[PDB]
Amino acid sequence: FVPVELATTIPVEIQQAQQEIKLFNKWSFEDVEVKDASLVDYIQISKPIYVAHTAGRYANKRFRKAQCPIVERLTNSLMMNGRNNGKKLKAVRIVKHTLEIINVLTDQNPLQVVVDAIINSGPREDTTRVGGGGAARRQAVDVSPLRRVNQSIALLTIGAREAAFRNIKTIAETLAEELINAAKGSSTSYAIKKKDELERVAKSNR
Amino acid sequence: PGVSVRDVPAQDFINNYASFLQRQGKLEVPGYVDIVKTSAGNELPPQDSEGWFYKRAASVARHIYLRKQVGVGKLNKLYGGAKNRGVRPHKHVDASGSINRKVLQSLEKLGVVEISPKGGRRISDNGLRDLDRIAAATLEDEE
Amino acid sequence: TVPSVQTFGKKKSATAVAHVKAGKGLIKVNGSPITLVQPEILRFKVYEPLLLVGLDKFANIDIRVKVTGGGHVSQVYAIRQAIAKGLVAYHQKFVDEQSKNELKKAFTSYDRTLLIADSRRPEPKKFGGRGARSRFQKSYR
Amino acid sequence: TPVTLAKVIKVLGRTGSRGGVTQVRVEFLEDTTRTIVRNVKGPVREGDILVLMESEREARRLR
Amino acid sequence: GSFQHILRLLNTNVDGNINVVYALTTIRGVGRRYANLVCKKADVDLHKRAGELTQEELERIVQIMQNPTHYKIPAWFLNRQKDVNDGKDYHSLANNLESKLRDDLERLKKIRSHRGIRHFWGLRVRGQHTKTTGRRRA
Amino acid sequence: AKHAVVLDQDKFDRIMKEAPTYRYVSVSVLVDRFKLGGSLARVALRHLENEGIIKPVSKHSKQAIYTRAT
RNA sequence: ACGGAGCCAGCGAGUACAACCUUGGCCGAGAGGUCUGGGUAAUCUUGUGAAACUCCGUCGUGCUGGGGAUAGAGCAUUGUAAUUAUUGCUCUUCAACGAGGAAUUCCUAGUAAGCGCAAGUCAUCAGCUUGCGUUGAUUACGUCCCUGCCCUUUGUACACACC
Repeated sequence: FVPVELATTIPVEIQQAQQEIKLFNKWSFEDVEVKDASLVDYIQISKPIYVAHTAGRYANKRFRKAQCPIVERLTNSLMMNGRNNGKKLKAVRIVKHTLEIINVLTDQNPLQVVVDAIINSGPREDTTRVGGGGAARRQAVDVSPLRRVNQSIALLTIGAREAAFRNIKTIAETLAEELINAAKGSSTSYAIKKKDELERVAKSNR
Repeated sequence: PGVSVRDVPAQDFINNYASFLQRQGKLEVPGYVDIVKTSAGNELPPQDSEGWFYKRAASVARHIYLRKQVGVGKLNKLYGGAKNRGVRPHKHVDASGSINRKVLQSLEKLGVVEISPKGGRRISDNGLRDLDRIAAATLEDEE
Repeated sequence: TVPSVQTFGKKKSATAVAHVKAGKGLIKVNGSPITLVQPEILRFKVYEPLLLVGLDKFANIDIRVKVTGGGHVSQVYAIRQAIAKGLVAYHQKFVDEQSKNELKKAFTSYDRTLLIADSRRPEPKKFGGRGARSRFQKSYR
Repeated sequence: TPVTLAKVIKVLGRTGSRGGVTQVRVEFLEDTTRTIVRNVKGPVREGDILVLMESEREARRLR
Repeated sequence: GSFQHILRLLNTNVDGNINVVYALTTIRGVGRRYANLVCKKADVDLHKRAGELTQEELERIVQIMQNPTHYKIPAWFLNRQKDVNDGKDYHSLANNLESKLRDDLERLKKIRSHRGIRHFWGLRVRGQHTKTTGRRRA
Repeated sequence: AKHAVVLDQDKFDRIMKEAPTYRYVSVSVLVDRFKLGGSLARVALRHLENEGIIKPVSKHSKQAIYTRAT
């Protein structure tokens, strides 16, 4: 509403976004409830930010990894392997292409599929290797709360990059499929299988 | 208004300039076209083949406009890039001198480049006209 | 005669100087307008000072920047810190404070440095190792 | 998969023979005022919620 | 479609489909930048698969392969130059080249030099340190 | 070589049959059916952008997403 | 990866009694030839417009256009001298290796790991070391389980002292 006139000429499509709605890139960042107690507060959609490439004074105190928006978590996780160490420009371009796939598939806000994928690839129980003499008996210890989020985002990118190792199906297509499978719990994607296969190990030693 | 070269994007500027030259075909050709490596380190020749030189000559002209006076050795260093020197780290060395020199020699006779004092090559009066006309043409393409 | 305050931002060695004036509404970067920049994906970052407070503020103020130092992406922060200060310097001197205070507290909620200069500079590489902390590989065989 | 709800009420130091385990007392959100001691692997803060399959059984210091 | 797959050229194999240059690289003599130089004279698309070609293009190319100085080559994109007493240059790009090198290697063995002595035993010729390199030998 | 790269006129009939009405259309999608492998799929997709048919979303080399024209 | 197009740093260094760094102009497909300078150095090389990167095209999952080792012929340069390829360049030769077994080293933020640049030795030779700036994570923010270090309390037939 009301395209403002300056000496420099900006397109109208950019000014359509301005003033009214504080959007992400084009579509809306608003809504997208988590609805899973444990991951509430740590997964943050309330922070509205446009571009996923900030300065970052995150890892300093202790619990400041929570402050970072979940779109920037996916960008940093793809940087593994020494060939791809650094270079967030390459990751940030790919993360835009993953979200464009989800917008096409059955409409939908793509962050609702991303947040639901984080819920459905976070283990409930992960055993710590206790000694007690020498042997590797595994006692059932519980998992909360950043450890459910930090493992889940890592397991998606491991399943994503391994699928596109010598393949035409380049990272953006595979990563989009992993989030749909986790959001719509299909028991096929390795984000779910690697989580489910640890469930499971705790109950045997209980 | 304020019709200048900087309103037009740098990558999109050369596309209108390349087609402008190929209509006339009066920028001149040296003789080394497509018998060429392009740089001192570059395995494959030019993929463009036809045209090619008109893309190069356009990008040389616009850089002579912005700066005071550009030379041959600096243009080779600017266009030139990385290598693969066996099983060692990748170095940087200059590009082809014979291609970039005959751009500057041929553009003098066409009516763009001028001989400057001290050292290098600055712009003529008629050279600024053709730069702005194509910039104005590219402004019409966008708007 | 015209109101001129020389604002400047800084991220690493990448420095930028925004000379503001009164007029029509120029926000140029190295001669070209705001919409170039040249990293191309990071064009959206340079709008962040504009789109938060609004384009209505820039209808009077005329800015132009010369950026040197650093790299490609580091220079975008230098421009963004310069334009953010460019408004505040104008609104502090020749405008009421309540407008300028609304700029301050707007940028706190979306604080990606903006007004504050960033802390991190590079640290020396000391002897015996491929870096500052990283040491060479040992062997006692 | 029986999902029992929970909530942190007290952090009990940093236990274990190794550094990678933390004891916690756990009160429930539904059916309040039922205190049980049980281990947590990751970071813990007052007011956090725990997800767990097996709830009523009790854990001890890991050796 | 599917017009011919092998498809010989001076006895050696030229596999169907693929490309102009990278099918021609199968010849024991032609490489990844010579076939582009040869294709430039005839003026054919590198975009095409090239195994499915017109009949005249094969025979036009073979004339350029045999004769270097006649067709448009600078005379310094050649494999071999200078042989016998005082005169001229020439090269080959077929089973001629592999046979030529064996005869040219015998010249080094006949004169009996530091290279020719090293070629007898199968050791490293170009001043390398043989305290590591190639733990197998031949 | 795992086949499906050689140019056949019989296949060019079936490309236009299976062109319209699809969610996913890209270089990533067509190779899964064992069609024109690799680069010839890009040339096949370049035909379908000329006379309408299928309209674009992304316009990058290596990331070329398209969607059907509603 | 292979093409164009876009195009940004900081540490340094540098001859007049020697032969140093050397823009600009012509010759050359390269390397390098030559005419000229300027600089005893925030003045000239130099903005040391360096790489990785950005963005459209060419190839696409085949030891392949990935990878570059072995090889042969000639064209350059530094030297009294390069055959025991000094060094670079030009076409050809086109292998080994589809993410590495027990083991094992370094590492808590502008760091790690990509990335080149400069100096040091230097008539001519970086796959090295010491320095600089670009690209910039994941993961602890605790513990004596392992490998060794400091004290106290205990035992000694040891005192060139558990070899």
